[PDB]
Amino acid sequence: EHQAIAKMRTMIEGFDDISHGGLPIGRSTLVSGTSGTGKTLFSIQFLYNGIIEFDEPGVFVTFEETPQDIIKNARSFGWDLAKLVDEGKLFILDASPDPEGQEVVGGFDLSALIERINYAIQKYRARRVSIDSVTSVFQQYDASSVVRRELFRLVARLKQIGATTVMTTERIEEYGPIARYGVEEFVSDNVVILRNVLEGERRRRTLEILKLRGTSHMKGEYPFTITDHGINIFPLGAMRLTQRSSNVRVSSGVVRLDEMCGGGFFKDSIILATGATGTGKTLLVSRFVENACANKERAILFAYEESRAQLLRNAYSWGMDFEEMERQNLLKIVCAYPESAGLEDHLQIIKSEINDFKPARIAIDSLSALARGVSNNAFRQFVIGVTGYAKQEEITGLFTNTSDQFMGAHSITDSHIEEITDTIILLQYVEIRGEMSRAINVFKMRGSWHDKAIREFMISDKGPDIKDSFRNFERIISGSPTRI
Amino acid sequence: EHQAIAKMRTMIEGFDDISHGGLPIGRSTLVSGTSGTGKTLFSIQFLYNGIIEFDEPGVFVTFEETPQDIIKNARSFGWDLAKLVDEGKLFILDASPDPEGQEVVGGFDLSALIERINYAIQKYRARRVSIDSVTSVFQQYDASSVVRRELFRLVARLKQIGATTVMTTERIEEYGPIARYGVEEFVSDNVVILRNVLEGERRRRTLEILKLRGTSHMKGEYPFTITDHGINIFPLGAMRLTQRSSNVRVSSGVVRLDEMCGGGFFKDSIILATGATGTGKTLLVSRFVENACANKERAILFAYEESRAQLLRNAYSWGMDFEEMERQNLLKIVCAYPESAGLEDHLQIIKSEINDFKPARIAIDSLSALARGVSNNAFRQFVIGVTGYAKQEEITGLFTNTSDQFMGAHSITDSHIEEITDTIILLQYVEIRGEMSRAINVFKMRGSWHDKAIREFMISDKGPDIKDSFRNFERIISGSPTRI
Amino acid sequence: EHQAIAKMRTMIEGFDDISHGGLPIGRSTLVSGTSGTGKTLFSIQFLYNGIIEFDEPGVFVTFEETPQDIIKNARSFGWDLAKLVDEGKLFILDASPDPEGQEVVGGFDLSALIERINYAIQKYRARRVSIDSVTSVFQQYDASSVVRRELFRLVARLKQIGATTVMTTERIEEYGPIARYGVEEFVSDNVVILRNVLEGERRRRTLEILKLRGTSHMKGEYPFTITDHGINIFPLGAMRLTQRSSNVRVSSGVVRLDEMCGGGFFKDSIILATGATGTGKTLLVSRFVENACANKERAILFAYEESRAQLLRNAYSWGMDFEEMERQNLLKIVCAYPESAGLEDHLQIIKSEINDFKPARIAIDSLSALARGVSNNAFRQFVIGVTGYAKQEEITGLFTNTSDQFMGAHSITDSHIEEITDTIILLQYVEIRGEMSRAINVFKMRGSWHDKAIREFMISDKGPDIKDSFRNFERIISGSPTRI
Ligand SMILES: Nc1ncnc2c1ncn2[C@@H]1O[C@H](COP(=O)(O)OP(=O)(O)OP(=O)(O)O)[C@@H](O)[C@H]1O
Ligand SMILES: Nc1ncnc2c1ncn2[C@@H]1O[C@H](COP(=O)(O)OP(=O)(O)OP(=O)(O)O)[C@@H](O)[C@H]1O
Ligand SMILES: Nc1ncnc2c1ncn2[C@@H]1O[C@H](COP(=O)(O)OP(=O)(O)OP(=O)(O)O)[C@@H](O)[C@H]1O
Ligand SMILES: Nc1ncnc2c1ncn2[C@@H]1O[C@H](COP(=O)(O)OP(=O)(O)OP(=O)(O)O)[C@@H](O)[C@H]1O
Ligand SMILES: Nc1ncnc2c1ncn2[C@@H]1O[C@H](COP(=O)(O)OP(=O)(O)OP(=O)(O)O)[C@@H](O)[C@H]1O
Ligand SMILES: Nc1ncnc2c1ncn2[C@@H]1O[C@H](COP(=O)(O)OP(=O)(O)OP(=O)(O)O)[C@@H](O)[C@H]1O
Ligand SMILES: [Mg+2]
Ligand SMILES: [Mg+2]
Ligand SMILES: [Mg+2]
Ligand SMILES: [Mg+2]
Ligand SMILES: [Mg+2]
Ligand SMILES: [Mg+2]
Repeated sequence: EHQAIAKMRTMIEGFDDISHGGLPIGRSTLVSGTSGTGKTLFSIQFLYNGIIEFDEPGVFVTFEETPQDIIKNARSFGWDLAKLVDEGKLFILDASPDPEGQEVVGGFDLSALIERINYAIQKYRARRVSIDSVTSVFQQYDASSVVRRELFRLVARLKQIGATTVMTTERIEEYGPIARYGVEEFVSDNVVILRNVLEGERRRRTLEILKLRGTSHMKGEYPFTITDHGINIFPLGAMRLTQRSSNVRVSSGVVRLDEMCGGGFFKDSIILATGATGTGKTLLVSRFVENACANKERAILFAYEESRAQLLRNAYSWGMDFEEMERQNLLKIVCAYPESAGLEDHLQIIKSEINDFKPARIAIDSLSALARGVSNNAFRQFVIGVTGYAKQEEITGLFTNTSDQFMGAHSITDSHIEEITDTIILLQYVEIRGEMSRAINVFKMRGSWHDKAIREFMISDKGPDIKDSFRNFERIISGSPTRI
Repeated sequence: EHQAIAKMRTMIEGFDDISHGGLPIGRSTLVSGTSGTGKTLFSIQFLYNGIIEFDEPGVFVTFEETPQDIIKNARSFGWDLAKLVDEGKLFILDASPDPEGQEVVGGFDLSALIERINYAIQKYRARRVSIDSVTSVFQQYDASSVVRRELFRLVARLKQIGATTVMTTERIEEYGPIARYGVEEFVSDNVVILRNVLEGERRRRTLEILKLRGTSHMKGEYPFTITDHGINIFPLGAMRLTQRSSNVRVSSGVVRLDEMCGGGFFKDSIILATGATGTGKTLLVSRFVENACANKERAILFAYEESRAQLLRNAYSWGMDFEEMERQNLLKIVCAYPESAGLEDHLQIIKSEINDFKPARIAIDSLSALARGVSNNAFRQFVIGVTGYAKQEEITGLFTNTSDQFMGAHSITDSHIEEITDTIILLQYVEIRGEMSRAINVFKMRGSWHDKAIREFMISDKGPDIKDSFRNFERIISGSPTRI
Repeated sequence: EHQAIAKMRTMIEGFDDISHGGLPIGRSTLVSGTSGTGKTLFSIQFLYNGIIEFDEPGVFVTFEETPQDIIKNARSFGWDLAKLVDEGKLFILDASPDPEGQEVVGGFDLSALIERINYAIQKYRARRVSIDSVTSVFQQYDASSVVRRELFRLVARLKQIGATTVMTTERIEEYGPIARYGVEEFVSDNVVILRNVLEGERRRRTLEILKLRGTSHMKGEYPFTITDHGINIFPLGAMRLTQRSSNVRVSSGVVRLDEMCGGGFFKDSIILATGATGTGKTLLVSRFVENACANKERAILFAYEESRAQLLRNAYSWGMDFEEMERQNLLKIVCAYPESAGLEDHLQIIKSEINDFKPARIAIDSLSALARGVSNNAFRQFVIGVTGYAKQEEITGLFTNTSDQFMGAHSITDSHIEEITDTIILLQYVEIRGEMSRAINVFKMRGSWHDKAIREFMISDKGPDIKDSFRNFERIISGSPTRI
């Protein structure tokens, strides 16, 4: 209701939305995690993005890594730090110990380490101080309830100087105490916790802001992924899209399905195709993708069960010839497996492919095939992220979800994601005269009349040939027609 | 049965109902919690609300935060503390250690700290002493079973002075021991525990009063929220409402549904609409909201599965034109997501919107969409709180709950919240001649005759056109009619 | 098989049945618990009830609380201890330490504490010694396996003097070791453990006697409640009732239901009404309660999902006018919530209301509404307690249990409490011609013929008008009749 504290931007994607603007100006920030979770990378990215964008110099204090190894590690990410060192914009301070030395004094070097930082700030005019692996000096020969005074005097001095500070501390566990001694949380005004929790022989990185004194933030754990461009925090917000399309509709690919949907799906929506296995869902996906060749539009395909060669053979058995659209740069196939990578990296891969190719239609084959190992909440998060990222860029997406109970059941989606989609097409098996025929049904719509009827369809050598109706039977969806 | 001890009001909303009047007068109170849970904010709010309301001065003792940082943090909440310091109403005593000093004596400073506090009490005529972060002096260089005497002499001399005291202690765990040494619970006469427990990658703040010597309170854990106005504890009590409305009823929006319900729902009730997905629940919500434009009444809409445009386009496809009601200040759309914030914060958001807009009808779309990740007890608490806040302010509320098992099932609500609502409307699918039609049914009412029949309806380009009946069929609810 | 040891009564209500007569005479008793569970209150009540009833003087030993604070705390319960101190019947000895003193000797003061107790016993002729917070002297500066000798010499000396002793020890956990050092259990001949275990954000107090050397007791945990009159333990025993009523019956309220049950329920029984929601259970409860106005009898009503004014509005919509019975002191309404207090306290509230009002009929609306959060064993204990306490005072009780599966189901009660009740009335939904009609059925009886038939009824503007039968249908209970 009144004025708030000032805070400066770290320019990391996703993090500036979690903390409502960035780290506070003047205070410190504790970034604590297990080994191999991204504590050092956070500090280096926080320095580099501030140097490049706002021309704000910063220093980097080291305690167990030599500067040239840090530059060598950072070179693989793309950014060059030696050039910025030569330009006088970045200064890696070296406090790593000589392997040959003396140990006559335990930890009474902080009073000189402060001055070693302070003069360097006064010659480089730095703004972002970033002490890394600070838990190697104040705890080298000290026990508990002694490091409290050292951390207090350090944070108080960096507040007296008036620069943004980021610290780094190690952990022993994943869900236990936040730091090694359980006392560093009550000193730093900002606590950020990185986790690398392992469940079901799969790793998953998460970020959490525990406490921000004086301001507000997001409470809970938010996943991230260490890609080739650094930390990529995935946010949760879809207030950007303020547009809809009641105007001209894109074609489905089957003229009968367009007639049954009223003239096209929509320009942007989420189409869900469901049913049992062997019913014809991949045919619907292939007809949805191949239609982009008619209007010279770009559409790509995600495969999670098949593999390229088999997809081309099945397409040529239907008369599709995907090599022509592949050669015309109107088609791309990813052809990955659900267990090759974790579920969180699949969203980043899809986002990267969508950004690079810039397509108009996305078809994710077998959305339930990558929903087996993971729990319900992670799959719901993945589905919500995919649907939001497709909806905010006016892309017509079609998904596919096979069911376990093959003959007449209920609960159309076992993962309960039918409420996010816009259109639902119901495929099923209909036992007619002991020959196991199949039928189609437009279950629901979000803006047109959608032809409330049940249509028998077959699979010919060209495509889906939809027949008239089941008008002289009873209880069709239960897999047991009784003619009357 | 006899006279009780006196107690004074902290003027924090929610807390004065839990403790039956406030903290006791003369004794102390221990507020222990994990880092980042609201221990300091409780003390500052307890001082400020007592200064503003009853003109009672108070002191604030600090041990690890400088006074100007505390004033800067408190400025973001709206209240100014520097002005009250200049007015002589508040005194922040400073006992934080100088970073450059001496450590010849561990913690033998309480005999001077009592005099330092008492001299300020005698010069400011304070009533509310509030020692914060007390677990940094008596335990700075002391082991277990030694801090017992220090806390005992602290509480004894603060009771000899005779003022209300609030203490602050840290924790290491969430469900383990109450304090850091497991001994401070047996000294303080009042123990309040703050928790920040994490489950399902979501945080949830709770408050609990463990023991009040001499009086009664509420036993258990009660949730709270740190909003922009401080700690806002949600209580549990609905004895305020002593009014009912057997008189004039508000219209539903559909004249056929009003005829089927007997002339309107009621002035105040809880309407529940249920069924499977794609059945027409959002149409019922839209017709319930749009009817407020006829009588120049204010009504708002909560959306948890759509987003503005998706709602405006669907409304214009039915002939509603929500932009006119938005411009005439008779409609507001929230358009949030269930996973954006936790379930605990949604109740506060709804309460704030209801208080600010002052509407007459509330429509919460998809009450089951925010009941997925959370457990049953939390969702029941949320539903009970929403219904109580709607009922105590004579507001006609309509909710929406989709079911998982889409065809013929039982157990109308999977979360078993059917005993809180007042009206239940049953929407379902009816497989007729293999065209999959839909039907309506007023399942129950709480004061009218409500037309016990099953009516087929369709969705036209204007609204719901309800047809006559299913009089020549059988077992309609089971999703498989057999005509006779 | 032979003579047993003598034991004297503590006159605590509930405790004298668990321990088969009270604490043994001459020995000691250890009462150990967590902070805030009722250890001190047990000692004070044990002294007070022995002073008032048998005129037996007793002493109270303090180690961390001053006597005037103890008197101030005990004054809130109703009893005054200052007058008893002035009468020379009670002596609170003060051994609390001066905040200003010396610590040259750790804990070698027990040899003087023995004489200080012994002189007081010889000056007041006391019988009940009660040492409170004894775990502050022998463990103040002592380690493990050292307090064994101190506790041994203390218990041996109090046995040599020959007086009943009650001790108090603290805990750290809830289900771990019994005492702080795990050694005090093997010294005291009697061990009583108090627990304050927390589950589902709800507290629940239990009492357990671990060991009584030489005699017998009850094994397990027994719940208790700290009310305004002290500790009030609920026991488990129903050997008091030796009466039954095959004679004159009380009316149900509906003359058709009395004819269908054979002329009235009984003078004392347990009536259960079940079915789905919206079926007419509250109407049956209201007709059962309102009938007491005809014979000038007193009956009360418990509501757990209504709101007083709503009950009056629904009653006036049926033609009942509860305000006349409220003004004539023949009606009382509680109007509470199931989540306002725990299930443990609801039995105490019902017992207090029954004792104060002295009614003839009890009607607890929605017995399943307060059976959601709790487990099955706690709800079974609550039902058994309510039914036993209603049966032992010849009170005709009627209950209400809604089912989750609304359509044709089985297992009439999901909590399996159908075997406790005496009569069961089956309410259900019967789909007739697609209009969803309702029907009644007296499922079982315990002493009359009860008219084995299924009767359709409706709800008119006056009351339940029961129609003839379903004699031309089949499979009525399964919710889908087929006429033949
Ligand atoms: N080019 C890269 N692409 C993808 N992941 C990378 C790349 N370079 C490094 N990583 C990953 O980043 C992590 C390295 O993090 P970083 O070295 O910055 O800190 P840390 O290992 O968590 O800290 P500490 O040095 O204290 O153990 C590892 O998980 C590593 O696999
Ligand atoms: N040339 C063909 N002639 C006849 N039927 C064919 C031909 N090619 C494929 N089919 C039919 O296609 C079906 C195989 O399933 P399809 O590849 O269409 O995928 P889907 O069932 O939609 O899903 P998924 O691939 O995930 O199982 C079978 O019913 C098979 O008979
Ligand atoms: N304006 C605000 N709006 C919302 N939440 C806020 C605001 N200001 C602070 N908070 C929250 O309040 C908490 C800060 O609590 P406070 O600093 O009073 O004590 P604490 O952090 O629990 O104690 P300690 O300093 O001992 O760790 C954090 O969770 C922070 O996110
Ligand atoms: N212009 C239209 N013409 C015909 N039918 C329409 C039109 N707009 C919407 N519908 C129908 O509305 C239904 C979509 O559901 P609706 O938006 O009414 O919400 P709901 O089923 O009550 O709930 P939810 O949005 O949670 O799924 C479909 O049956 C669809 O055919
Ligand atoms: N008048 C009262 N009505 C209801 N409950 C009360 C009343 N007075 C006290 N209590 C409750 O009784 C308990 C106090 O117990 P008591 O002070 O006798 O011992 P204790 O707190 O368990 O022991 P210790 O002081 O060693 O921690 C608390 O739970 C308090 O809420
Ligand atoms: N004035 C009235 N006219 C017609 N029917 C009424 C009237 N008042 C109530 N009803 C009927 O009463 C039923 C509502 O349930 P009722 O209040 O009788 O409680 P219940 O079903 O026994 O249980 P509960 O209240 O626990 O759900 C509906 O069937 C409704 O039609
Ligand atoms: Mg590192
Ligand atoms: Mg496939
Ligand atoms: Mg604090
Ligand atoms: Mg909807
Ligand atoms: Mg006590
Ligand atoms: Mg009822």
